[PDB]
Amino acid sequence: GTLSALAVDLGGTNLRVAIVSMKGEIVKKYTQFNPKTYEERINLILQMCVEAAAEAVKLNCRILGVGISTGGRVNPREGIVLHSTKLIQEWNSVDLRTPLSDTLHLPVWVDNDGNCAALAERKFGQGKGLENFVTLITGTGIGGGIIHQHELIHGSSFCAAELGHLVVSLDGPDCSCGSHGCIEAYASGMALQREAKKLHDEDLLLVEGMSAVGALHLIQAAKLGNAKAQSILRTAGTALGLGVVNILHTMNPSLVILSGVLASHYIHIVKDVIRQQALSSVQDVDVVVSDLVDPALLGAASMVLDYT
Amino acid sequence: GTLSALAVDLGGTNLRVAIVSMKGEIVKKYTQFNPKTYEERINLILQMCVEAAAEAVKLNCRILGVGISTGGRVNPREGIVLHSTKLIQEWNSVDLRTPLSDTLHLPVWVDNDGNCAALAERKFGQGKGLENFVTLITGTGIGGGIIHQHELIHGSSFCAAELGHLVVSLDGPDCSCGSHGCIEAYASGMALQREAKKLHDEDLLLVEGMSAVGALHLIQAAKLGNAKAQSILRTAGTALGLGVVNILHTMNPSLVILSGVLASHYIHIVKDVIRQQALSSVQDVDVVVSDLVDPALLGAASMVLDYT
Ligand SMILES: Nc1ncnc2c1ncn2[C@@H]1O[C@H](COP(=O)(O)OP(=O)(O)O)[C@@H](O)[C@H]1O
Ligand SMILES: Nc1ncnc2c1ncn2[C@@H]1O[C@H](COP(=O)(O)OP(=O)(O)O)[C@@H](O)[C@H]1O
Ligand SMILES: CC(=O)N[C@H]1[C@@H](O)[C@H](O)[C@@H](CO)O[C@@H]1O
Ligand SMILES: CC(=O)N[C@H]1[C@@H](O)[C@H](O)[C@@H](CO)O[C@@H]1O
Ligand SMILES: [Ca+2]
Ligand SMILES: [Ca+2]
Ligand SMILES: [Cl-]
Ligand SMILES: [Cl-]
Ligand SMILES: [Mg+2]
Ligand SMILES: [Mg+2]
Ligand SMILES: [Zn+2]
Ligand SMILES: [Zn+2]
Repeated sequence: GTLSALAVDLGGTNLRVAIVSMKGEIVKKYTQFNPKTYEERINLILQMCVEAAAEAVKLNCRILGVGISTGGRVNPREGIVLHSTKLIQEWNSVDLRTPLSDTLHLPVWVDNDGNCAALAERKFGQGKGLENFVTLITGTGIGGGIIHQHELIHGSSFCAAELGHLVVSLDGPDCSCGSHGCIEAYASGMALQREAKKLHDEDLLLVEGMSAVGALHLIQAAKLGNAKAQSILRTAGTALGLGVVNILHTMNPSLVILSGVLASHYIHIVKDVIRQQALSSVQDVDVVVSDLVDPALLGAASMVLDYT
Repeated sequence: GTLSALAVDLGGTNLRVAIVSMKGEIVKKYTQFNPKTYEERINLILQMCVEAAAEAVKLNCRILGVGISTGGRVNPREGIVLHSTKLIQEWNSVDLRTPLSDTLHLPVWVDNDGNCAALAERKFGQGKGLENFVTLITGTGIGGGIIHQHELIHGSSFCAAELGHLVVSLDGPDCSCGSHGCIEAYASGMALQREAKKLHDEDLLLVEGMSAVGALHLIQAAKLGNAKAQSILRTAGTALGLGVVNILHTMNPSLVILSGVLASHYIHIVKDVIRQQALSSVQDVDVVVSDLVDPALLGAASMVLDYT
C-alpha cells in the first residue's frame, strides 16, 4: 500500500477530510460545511473519517494515523482543543484524540490550523530546510505559524502564532475574537465578504463585466475599476502588511509565506508596506506566496507522516 | 579584587559607563550626554572607559571585560553596530570591539540595549530561571528583548525584538525610525516629552501645585487632574498595551517585564488593554515592573560576567 495519512481540517467555514500520501499528494478529499454545534461536528468528523478510512482500503492506501488541523488554541501533547473564537462555536475543552483513536484505532495528532500550515511549508513547501520562517494563512479567519530553530513555537500557553489577532489600530473594525483592529478583522475572507456584502447591499460592488457575494467579487470588481472595492482592498492589504511588519520586528524571520487564495492578491501590498515602513535590517526578508494547494490539510498529514 | 565588569550604555540621550560587580552592584557610574557625531562619541566612550578602568584599580575591582549596550541593530558575534535609527546619528557599520579592545586590552561584547535589558532580567531580575519572557524598556526610545528557551532571539538579520517599532495604527504619529504608528512614537520618553512641550507651549500643561519640560511633568500634571495630560497618557499607555498584545499573540511568553521609569506609570493600562482585548489563553501572562535600577547597563555587565 501507499503509505498515507488521514488528514482533517476544521476551519471557519468548511470541514475537510483527506487521504494524503507520504509525498504530499491529496489522493481523495471530502468536503462538508463545518457544523455549528459540538454534537453535530464531532459526529460528522467521525463519519467522514470512517468513510475515508474505508475508501483508503479500496484505493490501496495504508493509513498510518490521523492528523487534525483546527482553528482554536490546542494542546497537541494531549490532543485537546482548549479554546476557540466564535468562528467555531462549542469548541472548548474538547478531547479529540480519545473519540477518534477509539473509533478508528489509529494514533491521532492535533494542532492549530496555522501551526499545521507551517508544518506543511516545512515538509513540502518553501520552508523546507529553513531555520526560521513564518506563515500567515488567509481563509475565513487568518491563521499563523512560526518555525524558529526548525521547530514550531507553541508558546507558554499554546497561544503563540495567533497572528490573525495582531492589532494594527487603536480602534478599527471589530474582530470575531472580541477585540477590534486585528488583522483578521481587516483582511480575512470573512472581513472581505462582509465588506463586499455591504457594497452589494448599496448597489455599489457590481461593474460592467460581472453579475452569494464574497471576497473574490470584491477583488474582481477592483480589477475592473471599482473605486470603493480598490480602496477596501488597499486598507485590507495595508493592515496585513503592518501585521507582517510586527512579525519582522518581533521574530525577524528569513522568510514569510502567505497562503490561502487571498495571498496572491495581497503579496504586492504587503511587500510595499514593508518597503515603506519596516526597518532597513528586515528589508532582505523574502515574502512569497505558498506553492501548496492546502497547507493546513497537508500540515495535518505531515504530523502523521513525520511522527508515526 | 572584586570581580567586576565595565559596562557602557549608549541611548537616545545619555552615555553611561559603570563598574559593575559580579553580584550586580553598580560600584561607580559616569554619565554624559551621548554626543551627536561619530568622532565625538567614539572618543568619549574611550575616554570614559579608560578613566573608569583606572578608578577600578583604585576601588580594588578587577575588571574582566567590557560590555556595551547600544541602541541600533548589532552583530554581537563581530561586535559591530550595523544600523541605527536617528536617535543615534552616525552609528552605522561601526566596529566597537576593535577600538575598545585595542585601547583597554580587554575582551569586548556588544548587543542592542533592549537585548541587554533582557539579559539583565535573566541574570539579576524577574526573568531568572524562566524559559520564556519578554522585556520592553522605556527610555528615550522603546527597546525590547526576547528570551525563548532560556536564550536571546537575535533573528535572521539581528533585528529581532525591535519592539519599539511594533505598529498599532494604520496612521498615527511619526516615529524617528521613519515609520508612523510605532509604539515608540506614542509611548517613549521622547514621544511624551514632545507632547508635554506641545501643551506647555499652549499654556496647557501646568496646574495648581507644580511650576526643561519632560515626560514626568506630563505625568505629574495628570495626577493633579490635567485632562489633556491624562488623555495623552491613556493613548500612550493603550498603544503600549496593544504592542504587548501583539507580543502575547506572537510569542506567548509566560512573563512580560516593563522597565524604565515610565513602566510604573504604564503597567495598569497595559494590564487593562490585555484584559479587554487579548485572547483568553494569554490572560494568565504575568506583567510586572522591573526591580532592576538599570537593566541595560546591568545587562551589558552580564555579558562580561557570564562569558569571560
Ligand atoms: N477561491 C477562493 N478565493 C478566495 N476566497 C475564497 C475562495 N473560496 C472561498 N473563499 C473564502 O474563504 C473562506 C473559505 O475558505 P477556506 O480556506 O475553505 O476557509 P476555512 O479554513 O476558513 O474554512 C470564505 O471567506 C470564502 O469567501
Ligand atoms: N526620572 C525619569 N522618569 C521618566 N522619564 C525620564 C526620567 N529621566 C529622564 N527621563 C526621560 O527618559 C529619557 C532619558 O532616559 P534614559 O533611560 O537615560 O534614556 P536613554 O537610554 O534613552 O538615553 C528622556 O526622554 C527623558 O525625558
Ligand atoms: C476557531 C478559532 O479560534 N480560530 C482562530 C485561529 O485559531 C485560527 O488559526 C484562524 C484561522 O482559521 O481563525 C481564528 O483566528
Ligand atoms: C539607535 C536605534 O536604532 N535605537 C532603537 C532601538 O534599537 C533601541 O533599542 C531603542 C531603545 O533605545 O531605541 C530605538 O527604537
Ligand atoms: Ca497559530
Ligand atoms: Ca531589541
Ligand atoms: Cl455566534
Ligand atoms: Cl537628526
Ligand atoms: Mg482551512
Ligand atoms: Mg539607556
Ligand atoms: Zn481578533
Ligand atoms: Zn518606529
